Amino acid sequence: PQITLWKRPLVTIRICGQLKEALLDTGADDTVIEEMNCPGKWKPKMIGGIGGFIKVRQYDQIIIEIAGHKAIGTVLVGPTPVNIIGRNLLTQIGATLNF
Amino acid sequence: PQITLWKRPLVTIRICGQLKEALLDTGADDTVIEEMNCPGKWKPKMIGGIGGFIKVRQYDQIIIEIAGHKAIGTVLVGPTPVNIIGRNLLTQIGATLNF
Ligand SMILES: CC(C)CN(C[C@@H](O)[C@H](Cc1ccccc1)NC(=O)O[C@H]1CO[C@H]2OCC[C@H]21)S(=O)(=O)c1ccc(N)cc1
Repeated sequence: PQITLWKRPLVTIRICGQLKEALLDTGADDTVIEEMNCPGKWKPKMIGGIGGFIKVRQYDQIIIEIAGHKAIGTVLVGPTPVNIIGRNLLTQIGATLNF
Repeated sequence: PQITLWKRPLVTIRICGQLKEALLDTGADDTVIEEMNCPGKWKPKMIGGIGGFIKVRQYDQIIIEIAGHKAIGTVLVGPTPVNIIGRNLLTQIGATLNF
């Protein structure tokens, strides 16, 4: 599909058996998902943005379906205000920026 | 161009006569540029991102060239980690996400 940018580019995702809305985010290196009590091994990470850093849990090889497109990779879980699909999974679903 | 997302979507911008590097950021509502001298009046605003809120100077109707494409609109100037071109200007240069 083609997504214009008049509004936030939000899509439905499925992760850890849950449906969520998430932002397709070309400005995020990594994918960050709002706090959820998920299983699996993880490593502590800190990620920085506008305002400073938040502490997150890094899970590897997490399967996510993004707008019907399957992806598998690193998902960071923590107190983000919005669910963010970053470049690590955008590349896997064939997403480009065009102008 | 069509821009794939294996690398950060960094482009050269010209703002207030100065060349800068900026990130094309579909997850940003607003364009936020690092502290710099900008001519004219501005108003104090705050904006929030992943780590909390910062104070910025809002400059309106700023002419900015983005990867060779002209925009004129709002630029927030403040202590952002990265120069970000947000949707308020991505829409002006005809940028869409595609997959
Ligand atoms: C600042 C960017 C270089 C990086 N970020 C992605 C960015 O797209 C966030 C994504 C975002 C969006 C909303 C809330 C938090 C983070 N947007 C953002 O800070 O935009 C601000 C400027 O315009 C406003 O519109 C939305 C918030 C404001 S980030 O959220 O901090 C970020 C940093 C690291 C990773 N792995 C993932 C995301």
